Amino acid sequence: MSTFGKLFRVTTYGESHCKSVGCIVDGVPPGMSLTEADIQPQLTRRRPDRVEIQSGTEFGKTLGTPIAMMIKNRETIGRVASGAIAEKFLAQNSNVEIVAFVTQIGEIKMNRDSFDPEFQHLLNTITREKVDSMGPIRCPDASVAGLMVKEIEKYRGNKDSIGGVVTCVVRNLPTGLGEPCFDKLEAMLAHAMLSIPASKGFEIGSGFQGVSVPGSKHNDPFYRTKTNNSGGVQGGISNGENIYFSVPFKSVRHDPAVTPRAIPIVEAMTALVLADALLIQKARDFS
Amino acid sequence: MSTFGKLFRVTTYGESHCKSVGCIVDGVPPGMSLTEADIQPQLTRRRPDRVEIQSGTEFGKTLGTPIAMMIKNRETIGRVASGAIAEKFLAQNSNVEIVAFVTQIGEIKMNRDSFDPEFQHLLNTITREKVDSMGPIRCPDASVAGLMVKEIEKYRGNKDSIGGVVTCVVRNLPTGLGEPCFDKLEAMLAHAMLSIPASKGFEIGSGFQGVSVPGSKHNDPFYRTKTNNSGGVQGGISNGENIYFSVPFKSVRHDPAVTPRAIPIVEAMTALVLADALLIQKARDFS
Amino acid sequence: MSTFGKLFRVTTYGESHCKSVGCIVDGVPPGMSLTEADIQPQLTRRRPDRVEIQSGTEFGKTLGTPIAMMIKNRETIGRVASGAIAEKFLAQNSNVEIVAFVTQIGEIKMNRDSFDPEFQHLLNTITREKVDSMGPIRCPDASVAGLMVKEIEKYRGNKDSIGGVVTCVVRNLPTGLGEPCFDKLEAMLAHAMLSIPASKGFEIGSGFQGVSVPGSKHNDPFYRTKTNNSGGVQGGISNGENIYFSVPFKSVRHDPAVTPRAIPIVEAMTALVLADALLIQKARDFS
Amino acid sequence: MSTFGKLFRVTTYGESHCKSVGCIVDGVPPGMSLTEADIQPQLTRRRPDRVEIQSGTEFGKTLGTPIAMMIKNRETIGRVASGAIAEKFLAQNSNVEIVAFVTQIGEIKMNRDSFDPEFQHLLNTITREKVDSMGPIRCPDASVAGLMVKEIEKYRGNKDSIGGVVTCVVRNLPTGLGEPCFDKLEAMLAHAMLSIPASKGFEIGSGFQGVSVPGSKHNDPFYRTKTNNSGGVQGGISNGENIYFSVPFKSVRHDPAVTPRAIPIVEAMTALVLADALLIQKARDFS
Repeated sequence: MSTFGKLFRVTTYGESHCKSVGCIVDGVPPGMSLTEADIQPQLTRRRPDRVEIQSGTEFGKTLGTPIAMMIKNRETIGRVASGAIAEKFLAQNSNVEIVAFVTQIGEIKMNRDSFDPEFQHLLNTITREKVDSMGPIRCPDASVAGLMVKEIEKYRGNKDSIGGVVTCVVRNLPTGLGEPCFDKLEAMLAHAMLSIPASKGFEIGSGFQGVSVPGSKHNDPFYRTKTNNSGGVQGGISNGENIYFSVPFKSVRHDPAVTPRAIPIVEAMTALVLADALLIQKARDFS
Repeated sequence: MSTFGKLFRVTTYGESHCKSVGCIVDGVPPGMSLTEADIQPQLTRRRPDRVEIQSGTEFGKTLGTPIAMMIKNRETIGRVASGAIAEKFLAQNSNVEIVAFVTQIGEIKMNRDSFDPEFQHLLNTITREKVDSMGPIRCPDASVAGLMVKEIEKYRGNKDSIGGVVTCVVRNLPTGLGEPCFDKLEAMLAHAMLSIPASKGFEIGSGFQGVSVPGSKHNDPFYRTKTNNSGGVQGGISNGENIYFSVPFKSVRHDPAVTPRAIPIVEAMTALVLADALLIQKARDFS
Repeated sequence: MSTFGKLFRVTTYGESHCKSVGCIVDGVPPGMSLTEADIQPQLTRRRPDRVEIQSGTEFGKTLGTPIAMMIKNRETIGRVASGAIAEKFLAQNSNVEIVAFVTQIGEIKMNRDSFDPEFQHLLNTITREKVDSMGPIRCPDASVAGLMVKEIEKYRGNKDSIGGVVTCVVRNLPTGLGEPCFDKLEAMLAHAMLSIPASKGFEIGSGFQGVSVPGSKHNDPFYRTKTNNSGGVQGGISNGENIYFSVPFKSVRHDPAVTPRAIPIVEAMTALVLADALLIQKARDFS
Repeated sequence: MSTFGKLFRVTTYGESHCKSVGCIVDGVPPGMSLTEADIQPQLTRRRPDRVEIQSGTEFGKTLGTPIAMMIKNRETIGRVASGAIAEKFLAQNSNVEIVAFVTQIGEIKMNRDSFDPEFQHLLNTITREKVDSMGPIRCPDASVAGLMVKEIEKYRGNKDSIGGVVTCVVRNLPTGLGEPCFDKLEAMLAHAMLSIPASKGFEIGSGFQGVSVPGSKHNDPFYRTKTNNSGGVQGGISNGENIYFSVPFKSVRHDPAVTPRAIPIVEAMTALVLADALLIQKARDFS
């Protein structure tokens, strides 16, 4: 249905032609600074439309009760709005960084080979500000960014559309997140990503491409130190390495800016998943 | 944790070195024929080890209470065991057919282009019996099956391992299955598949490869009638077309038969997902 | 947290001093007539304050998507609002009748002995309209109603308050509702009732008072046909007899109209529980 | 269904005439000492029948994986077994004490008035060992215990049965447990207690009897310091005062030792609820 999460929960609402769209976020801890200004930046980024908090805060801080947010005039705004709260909760209680970006438009692919030190260096350093500095295409590889824009213009000229891939990295994630055997972190992430409109998949770490590479190269300490081929999970829980994953989107009514526009949704869904996982993990760290 | 499902539920248990492994299946309807013989075939297929029902049946039929199954001496047997029940429930109350098979070992790829009429014809006709007739490699494409076996033998010679992709088709699925906006059928499937040990991904329909193909070709009525490019879902619910999806597996302790051995787990997880979805859909078909 | 239900779900929001209060109702079937006028009657009854539907309907009918409702300026309105939807869903798909009423204020008790044919006759015939015809006290027993009003006035004179008991009957409930062993119908009802502010308990059927009566009298076919002593449940599922139960409320800031004002909340919570149970039961009636 | 709990979870199985009965307990923290000897005492107490741990431990300690327990030859053993784990988890991580006892058999009532200093003193001091020292009747009030035994013998002579009330106290509970607005601690407890076979109710603190007492006496600081009239909850969360509640049981096949035999089930259900609540509360204490 339209509730997501176990302890950090969002319930959404809203169709195209209705009075409002929004969500209710439940399980946010009391005492955290939160106003509309913490939420608008990511909502503005949905174009490479306002938001008022109805409840759950007082004098700029959260009460620990349900936080309803509404925007006047299905729709993914509630996801992005709720993810902005998750993101702040994670920034404070961890310095987690979540950055998504375009790695494919149509036939044009950024190299994102998990064994490639340059790709790894990009995962280590990329930031939202850098992603946005590229223009609306939001691909931080200048050897292909302009070819992607041209692909988009080829299809726009033909009154056609084409899909792409969004890749996301998460840094500074604590160890132990995820809940085997069925709610392993990668499974919670996949569930999240496949729910996004026009998503057709999910892969983590070495993914589909690493099927071509022998196990020895995935695991050996040198290949020149070993890369992050797991995408930050072992046995279904975070190992403190970077999480990275990719999601393909379909274009089709035509787009064809589906892919760059999907960055904040991917980021939001990631934050919701990681905020839930962090709460669940603190439940049993105590115990 | 180790419970999967909402209305058709399985809770599993078991490590490598413990007294037994098993599961409890909850939400099976009363009155269905079920004995150990309905469960053994798929468990035997885990090699290209017994099982006794502890509860939930009487005189060969289900009571509607929890069905505990145990096998003396984490482990995925409980998944396969519970999936055999799901599969029978779906066969009776639908004629659903679920068939998984190998489409990649290492560098060797079966063509599985969603726009290719031959691939579509294979999705329409493939059966378990045909999959198993190929040998342990379980790839029903003789142009590549023997090259896959040779890839496996190359890596076995090197005391190495290598991964692969399992592709799964579901036929005769009723319309309306899946629960938007967050428990869309493809999201329930992805969650299921990413929980399988050594899984690194999930894609449905046109997937990652269809990112290279314009929207016009995905959607036009002719390309020669339109193929199943969605993989059987629209707006997150089944449309009565074939469901098909693929999952990549890592090899690494080395294998390298991880991929063909994963077929029954993929089938089992698929059946659990579809049995749950079918129950949830009947809840509101009534209403 | 602030979500209630499994398949018929409500998530609520709202504190005393916030911009609005409301809820999101998820799992309502498509095609049912619903506008604000179906919701106002029960909300008006919270005094022995408006409501606008934000989403989930079109041209007076439900879409099957989340129905957000909001009232400008914790709070129990969202419960009552969502329960009005549940109630309509149950009236249509069953002719279920839910009627709550006051049976105790302070020291003044209406006789509600399960073995008493008059009490049983009242359970069989009582209606909301009859309950409200009594005045704000909402106790349909004139031998005690006026003594209850006088009790209230005694305590109001003393700038004090006092509690009471609300009793609720449900008629025409289909058989098979409830989900043993842990979500038995009486357990779902108890969970619901103990969540209401100022509730201190829950009892069904013969309850606390029937502890004094031997088993033979509970079960014998004559005592003059056997009464409904179970309160409509056997083995945790509805048996098609009347459901009846009682809830005590505390008075304390003072009231002392807590008890009569709680009638619509009790009715609403009952409807939410029974609408969920009915959906879950149809899930496996099919199967 | 037959799963109970959110983070501390038990799934049970077993009918009268099946191969075994048992449960799977999920969410127990790793590193805790646990063997069969921690579980047998409470199971023996089910008579005023063995148990083997199948999984989840190694070298006498918990692994953090699912703990399956089985007893060869519905049934409530799995509840009691799982509750023994919950109880140990709570004893270690809190010094919580849970003590249940008989307060009514048939017409014979122990005084349990919340305003009565003697009742309060008993809640403060009662222990299991003291409860069991009374004989199988398990009522620690000698002014009525022998009258209760005689009531039981009156009905046993008549080949009849009669019910009773079990009262339970919890001491040293940390503050903040429970999850408003719908999973308030008293609602989680009520849900738990109404699921026990033959349970017909639940009341906490002043309960049904305190409906007769004005609000001033419930709340005033002196009445001689104020008693615990809330039963240890305010706004649906624990306030660090003693929790106490009572549950009525029906006798009917006849018993009539249903009531004293129900003590360990009540204790077990209490422990499961409080272990879950404690985990959920630690989730957001962190945050």
